[PDB]
Parts: sequence; structure tokens; C-alpha cells
Amino acid sequence: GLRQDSNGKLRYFDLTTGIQAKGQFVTIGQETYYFSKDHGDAQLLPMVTEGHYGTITTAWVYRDQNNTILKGLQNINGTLQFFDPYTGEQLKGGVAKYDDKLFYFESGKGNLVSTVAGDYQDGHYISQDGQTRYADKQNQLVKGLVTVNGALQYFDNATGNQIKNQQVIVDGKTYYFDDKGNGEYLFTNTLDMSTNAFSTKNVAFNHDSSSFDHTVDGFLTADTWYRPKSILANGTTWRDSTDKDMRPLITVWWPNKNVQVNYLNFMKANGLLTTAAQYTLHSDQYDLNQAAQDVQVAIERRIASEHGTDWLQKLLFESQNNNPSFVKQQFIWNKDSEYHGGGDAWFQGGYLKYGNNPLTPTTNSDYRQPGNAFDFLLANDVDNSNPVVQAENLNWLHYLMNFGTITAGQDDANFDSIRIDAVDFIHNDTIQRTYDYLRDAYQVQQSEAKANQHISLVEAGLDAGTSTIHNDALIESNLREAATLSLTNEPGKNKPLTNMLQDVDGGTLITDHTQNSTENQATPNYSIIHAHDKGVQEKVGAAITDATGADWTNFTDEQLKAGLELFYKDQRATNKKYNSYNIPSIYALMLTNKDTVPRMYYGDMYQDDGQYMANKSIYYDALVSLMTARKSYVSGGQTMSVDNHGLLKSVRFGKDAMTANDLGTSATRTEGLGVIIGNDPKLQLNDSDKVTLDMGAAHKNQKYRAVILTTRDGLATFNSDQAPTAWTNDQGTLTFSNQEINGQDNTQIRGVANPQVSGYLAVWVPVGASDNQDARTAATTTENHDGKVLHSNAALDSNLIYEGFSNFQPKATTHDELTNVVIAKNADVFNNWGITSFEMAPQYRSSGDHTFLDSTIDNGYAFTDRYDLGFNTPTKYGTDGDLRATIQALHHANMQVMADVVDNQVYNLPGKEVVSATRAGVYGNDDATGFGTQLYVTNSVGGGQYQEKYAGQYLEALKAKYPDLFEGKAYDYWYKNYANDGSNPYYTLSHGDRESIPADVAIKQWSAKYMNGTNVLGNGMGYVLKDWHNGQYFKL
Ligand SMILES: [Ca+2]
Ligand code: NA
Repeated sequence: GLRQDSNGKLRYFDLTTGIQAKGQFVTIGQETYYFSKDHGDAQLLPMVTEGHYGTITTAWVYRDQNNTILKGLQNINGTLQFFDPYTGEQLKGGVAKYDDKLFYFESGKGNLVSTVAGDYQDGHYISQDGQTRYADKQNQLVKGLVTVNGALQYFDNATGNQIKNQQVIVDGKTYYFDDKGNGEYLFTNTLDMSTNAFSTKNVAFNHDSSSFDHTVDGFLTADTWYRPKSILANGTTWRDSTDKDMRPLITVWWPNKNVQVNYLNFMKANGLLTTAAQYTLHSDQYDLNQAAQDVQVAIERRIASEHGTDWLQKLLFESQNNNPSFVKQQFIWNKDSEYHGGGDAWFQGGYLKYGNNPLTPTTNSDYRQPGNAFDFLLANDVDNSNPVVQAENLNWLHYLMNFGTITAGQDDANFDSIRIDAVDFIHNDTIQRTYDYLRDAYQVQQSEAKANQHISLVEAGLDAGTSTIHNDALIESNLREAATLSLTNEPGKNKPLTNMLQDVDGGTLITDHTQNSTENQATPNYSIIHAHDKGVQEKVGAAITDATGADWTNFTDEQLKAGLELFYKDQRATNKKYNSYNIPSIYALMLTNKDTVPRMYYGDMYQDDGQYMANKSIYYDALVSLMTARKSYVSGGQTMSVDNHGLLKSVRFGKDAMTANDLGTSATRTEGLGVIIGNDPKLQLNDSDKVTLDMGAAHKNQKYRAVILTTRDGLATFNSDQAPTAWTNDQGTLTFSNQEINGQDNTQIRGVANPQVSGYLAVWVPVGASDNQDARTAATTTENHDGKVLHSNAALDSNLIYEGFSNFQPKATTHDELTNVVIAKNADVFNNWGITSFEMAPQYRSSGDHTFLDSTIDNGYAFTDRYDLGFNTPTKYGTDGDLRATIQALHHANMQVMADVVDNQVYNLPGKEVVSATRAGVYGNDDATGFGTQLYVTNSVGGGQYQEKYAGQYLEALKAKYPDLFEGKAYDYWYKNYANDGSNPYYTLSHGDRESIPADVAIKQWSAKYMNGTNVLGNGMGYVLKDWHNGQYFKL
């Protein structure tokens, strides 16, 4: 070990190999020394006790017992650190010179971990032989572990090839080098194990499963206990082990030196070793190994004293004194070694993509191809490319589309249509096959009569190319996004309303409102401003976190209630910090524009500081008046322009009048409407200027009356002809000005700032409609020949969807407050507004696990058992009985009912397995991180009682009735291409070929073989134990 030479100089010789230590640091008993690179002579580095870490103008520094700033190399608390010799600023993640040699100080704590061969600033990279290399100032290849322009980097010693996206062992230390070759230290490896007689007795009794616990799929974990050959009873007397003897693996074996060091120091601090001896990353391994064997003595004495091991379970594996457990304190066994986050880690810290390993035959897969623009989002990502999962998705769809029949023999209690949740995150083949189901079951492709009985929609725009190719479902129009530019912002922050003249998705036209006199041209679409998520969840989220301090995905009912109070107070004020401006105007656009199906959001009409439908919003009357006027008056062609005062003027002509010169039928006279919208609350007209609405040739010399007028304090609303009136001239033009018409207040145009309008809003309809005029157009049975399921025409436009929930509804405190009970009770209210399609929330039982917003407010999107729609105990919305009664009531009130189909993910599956994992982002793209690729313990097995009962149960019958669904099939779809030069995305026609699928394999419970991946779980890169020297996993 430590030995003096002839002259009394101290030198060090490794305790196992006998190799002299030179140019390195060694801890010996209590002291840490450096041994010079020349003669190997010792220099004692004094232990710094007392003193504290601080800051300076902001840079961390370290001050001694009496407050002096320390400079240079320092031995602090059994670590070596380096502080700039001028500023005293601590170095972290870089090199410093000592003894004219370079040492690296890791980025986490600034601890000295290694020697670096050289530091380079003046050479240059080259490409040779298909590799990247680095040439120094003399144009000579650089080799080994070096720093280049301040980055730690590694060039293969033999070739000079730079290493990228790999973990590399250099001189006994393990590093990761990223996609640019930029490195980071991970851990110091253990040299080699004791081979004394003591160690031979710690060896495992055998390799059988019964010798180890906390195993998964035959692999060992950090939590594993094992049966040794022998037990040092009470620390003194070796005996053969029995089948009742188990000891933690981590009392005898460590994955790296950091963990062994931390282990000895932890056991020190908890009374199982007392010694002046310091244990550091510079300790001789021989001493560390012996120290661990000595801790065993003290462990065995305490096991004899306490007649058991429960104290040791707690000591190593539970939180003690509000600290993480010993295991969880270790880098390789915690989230720090998973490198969470990144721009592609949209939720939950990001994702782990599953792959294959020869040692994991039960979780391997031949599939896992995303087959769409996106892959991961949340929780356990379902592999919807897998043929067995595709069959299961058809099973579940059929279940939902026959839920009343299936569960109660009630054929009037089944869902009619679907929303495809997270459509761009699931494989195109399952989307195409889903649309074939609906074609097979309901003949939607035969005519609008059938298609319009089953109006489905997806959560995407024009990028949902499987949905647009044959318009099997509505895509979302660009109105929301356009309105967010020009209407929803505070004064001074809106763009001009000219962006509302065309509805355009990344440069592609969905529909043009300017002079729309045609049909069957627009892409069938739905228009919204808000939804349960969109435009909402992160604004409430901010009132919550602001009033409370909680995070937007995880809070208590009490903190939520508080945030909602602030939220609604803000909503009802003119000056809004959290809430959207101009909401009634935007609804006016939605509810009068041609060539769309509008969707009403529940939360724009009702407030979540009340139970379902209890508290009307400030906008409620305006939206009711607009839905009422839509049903009575809205039909025919559209025109739209923005005048010289910035006012948007939108006219609908009435039934059968497509252009401004058409006369239509006798019905036309009393149909049509005009809308004037401004976004300038300071608008003032001069005395001579006019604002005109050109109502058209069917509306000459005609009396109009208001639906909506802008007032000082809000909006005046009128649902009858008893309203202020105005007259068209002999050309059909209504004329407004800065003066009132016939002394009628609020008939003049002027900008206004108030809680319901920030700019100007007026809606005018012809006087004289009969009490139940209905300007809607019925669907016909005429056959389609163009290949499209939905067609954007007067009949499709006559539909109206209601999204009948909000995330932030409170839990019901009584049966009568339950959402689904209240919906059934109020079914005629929806009919009277003209709702034709009732979009219910996802009805699946919430996992309740608080791992995301959806599983904290229990909205139905985060579930374990996708067949459990409220059996035994209710969901947030009611029981399975309450659901059937709701669907019944809606149907008897002439509405279709939408099932929110969530194929993307499953939450909270308790059964564990082991699968190969790499970090990935939403796109399914591998991230270059330190975690690399590791076997990983996943929470991947489960489902629930209803998945067990129903999954796969319908497949044999479905293959008999609709055999085509189980065949392979060629199909086309549109594919969104993004341009290099920053010009608009463009669409190309892709071909797909879905596989044949089986009907005889059920997914009764989920497992990893059927998943693409999972959100990161925080277990670490090395929770599944292996030999880090050679990468070999332990396996029973
Ligand atoms: Ca997915
Ligand atoms: Na050694």
C-alpha cells in the first residue's frame, strides 16, 4: 500500500495489483493524497471541515470556517473539487490542470473523477474514411478522452474515430457521448471483487428462482434479496444457509463504485460501521471490499438481536427522516439517469420506447411501427399496428356501438358515431379499418342520409389524411386558430379580421367565406373555439397555480375550487388576464358560417364552480340566441368582407339563394341573416361614414330586427321580432352609422369594451318568420359517386354538435347531480337549440392515479379498463344504467350520440415485466441520452374485470358477418409534407396495405408485447441489474 522509499518519500502501490500509483489521487485511511506523475511522491490534501458553499455576482463558491474564498483543488467531505484560482468559482463539467496534468470534474457536483489526455482549442475536425476525426494544431490525429472547445469527447484510440451516441468505458470510468460527441460522466466502475474465503460464502446458494426475490421475468433488481451459501450468524459463526435466510444483494454487490462508496458512508451514518476511515471514489477497491465485509458483521449481529431483517428492509429500502431511500439516492436507480424532458417530451417527462432483446422473448415484438406522424403522448402507448390489437380495437368499437344491446338488451341505448381521440398518434391501419367497420355496420358511404346519421370526427386538421381521403369523418377547421390571432386577445394584441375570410390549414383551403355559392366543395369540418382541452385547460391551470401554487395536472379539489373562483371572476370582467376576449362574436362566426358543422363547448355556456348545468356563464344568453337564430334563419349562400373600418360583414341569403342575386323560394324572404363584427373597442366612425350589409335580391325593401346588439355593459339578445328594427333599401342593403336608427339605442356602430365584447357585435334577421320556421335542409337518399362519405352541403351544415362536458366539473354529491342524469333530464333543451349530435365525454372509469390532469379530474381519457363504463360504482358521470338512460333520452329527443374512442393509451397497469427501452419523444424518435438502451421494469400488465369479460368476445361473430374487416387491404391517404425552404406544407397521396388480422386471439389483459412504450417511470438506467463491465444482464 503506502510505503516509504530510501529518502522517506511516500509512494503508493495498489493493494491488489501492486502497480504503483502515479499522477493520481488515493484515499488511505482518513487522508486523501496526490501522487506526482514523475516520481510518484505523496502530497497530503487536507480535509476541509467547517465552511459552506455560497454565491457571488451568480456563481457558486466555497468559503472556509472563517469566511475566506477557497481557490484551486480542495478536499471537501471526501470529494475533490476545483475552484477558479482567481474568482473561486467552482468548476463543474470541465477540466483543470494539477501537476501539469488534466483532471475532469463531473457536471453534477464538480467532483474530480478522471484524467483527461489533452485539452484542445486550436485544431479542427475532419472527415476521413466515413468517420469524424479531430486533428490538432500540427494536423496530427487526436486519440482518447479529451476536451475539445470545452466539451469532453472521445476518439477511438486505434483509429481516431469520434464516438457518438454511445456509453464508453475509459480507464475504469463510464461516460455517455451524445449525438454531437459531447460527453458526460455517469459512474466509476468497481475494479474487481474480493475473492477471499468470506466472499466465497456470500455467493448465491444457487441460480434457482427460489434463491432470489423482487425479481421480474427472471431478472434481478436493485430491490432483490437472495439466499447466500452461508450466513455469519451474529457476526461470528458461519453456518450453512436455510431456505429462510435472505439478505439484500446490495449488502454484498454494487453496480458501480459510486454506489459501494455511498453504501459504506450510509452504513457509517446509520451505526453499522464506525471508523475514522474515509470512503471516496479515490479509495483503493481492496479497502472498500473489506469495509463492506466488516459492515456484514454488524448487520448479522443486529439481525440476531432483533430476530429478523425488517430493520434492514427499512434501512436500505424505505424513506428515513424524509430522505429518499438509500436505493433511490443512487443516480443509476433514480430519474436523474433517465434524462427526462426535452422539447419532444410533451407530457410526463417523456417516454421510453420498447424494443427487443434475446433475453425478453415475452415482451419482444415484430411490430411497434407508429404508422402516423406521432407515436407517444401519455401513459402506456398501445401498439395499434399489432394485428391482434387491431382486432381488439374492432372488438371494443363494436362493444361501444352496441353497448345498450350488449349490456341490457336495450337497442335504443347504443352509441351512433365516434370521435377518434389522438388520431395522429395511432397507426393509420387501425384508423382505416375503423372506417371500414362503420361502412360495414351503417352503410355510411351509400348516401348522405346514412352518413349523416353517423357523423364522426377526429382530433386533428387536414393532417389526418386517413380521415380526409374519403372524408370518413369531420376534421377540425382552422377557425379556432384564426380566431386566436384576431379575436381572443386583449386590445392592441389582435390581428386584423381579414384572416377570418378564408378557413385555411397551413396554406390549404378548407372553405372560403367571401363569395360561397357552391356545395360539396369544402372539406367536411367542425368549427370550435374551445374544447375540454383546447383553449381551456392551461388557462384554468394558470388561475389554479396562481391562486394556489399547485401544478396544472395535479391538485386537490380545494385548490381547484379556488382557482375556478378566480377564473370565473376574471371571465366576467372586461379586462381579462386568463380568459378569451370576443367569445360571443366568435360563436356568431361559428354559428353562421357556411360549410362547417359547429361544435358548442359545454364550458362556454356553464361554469365549473357549479355542478353540471347549474351555473350559467356570462355568455349563455348570447349563445342561446345564436343557436336559436341559426336553426330559424341560417341557410343559403354566404358572402363575407372586411370594410375600410376593419369591420367583418357576413351575410347568409336564406334557403335556395346561393348568390346575392338569387330569389330562392317563398321561404327565402324570411330567412338569411347578417353579422357585423369588429375587434377594435375604440372604433369611432365620422358623421358621414356608413357600415352596410348587402342582404341580397331576395331582401329588398325589407324590415329586419336584431338578434344581438352591442351595449355599453354587455350584449342585448332577442329571440323574437320584438326587437329593435332596421330597413333594407331597394337594393337589399342595410345601412348603419354612428347614429341610432329611429332613436333606438344600440343600433349605432361604435367600438365597445365590456365583458362580452371587445370591438363590436351585431346580428340582424328578417322580420316575419313563422313561430317554428326551420331553415335546415334534410339529408337525401341520393347515391354518392365521388368516393366521399361526408359532403359539405346544406344538409351537413344543418347539423350541430354539443361537446357536453368540461374537465373541471366537480364531483357530483348526489345522484341528481350526476352529469348523465342531468343530460337525460334536459334532453329536450338540446333539441330545442338544434343540437343534432351529442358528444359525450369518454365514459371509461378513470384510473384515478394523478399521473396526468385526465387522471386527477377523472374526465374519462385516463383509464385502465376500457370496457368499464360505470359498472358497480359510477364514473364521474354516472353508472352504466345512467349512461343507457342518457343515450335513450338523447335518441328519443332526435339526437345521435358520440362515443369518444381512445385507442392511444392505457393507464395504471399494476403487473410488472421487463422490456428493452430507449428514451424517445412524441414522434417515436430515439433521443440521444445517457440512459442509452436498457432492460427496464415496466408497469405493463393488467386491465380489469370488464376487459376480461368482453375483450375479444365479438371477434368470431364479426369475422362471420364482416369478413372483409379481417382481410388485408390496399388503401390511399393524404400525407402532410413539410418543406425545407419554409414554404407551406403540401399534401401527397400515400398508399398503405393493412395486414390481415386474427379473430381467435383475445387481449384479456394488456401486456408489454402489445405496447409501443411508456412514459418514464423514474426507476433509473440500472434498476434491472447487470454487470456494467461487460454489459451482461443477470438472469435466472
Ligand atoms: Ca400512440
Ligand atoms: Na484494486
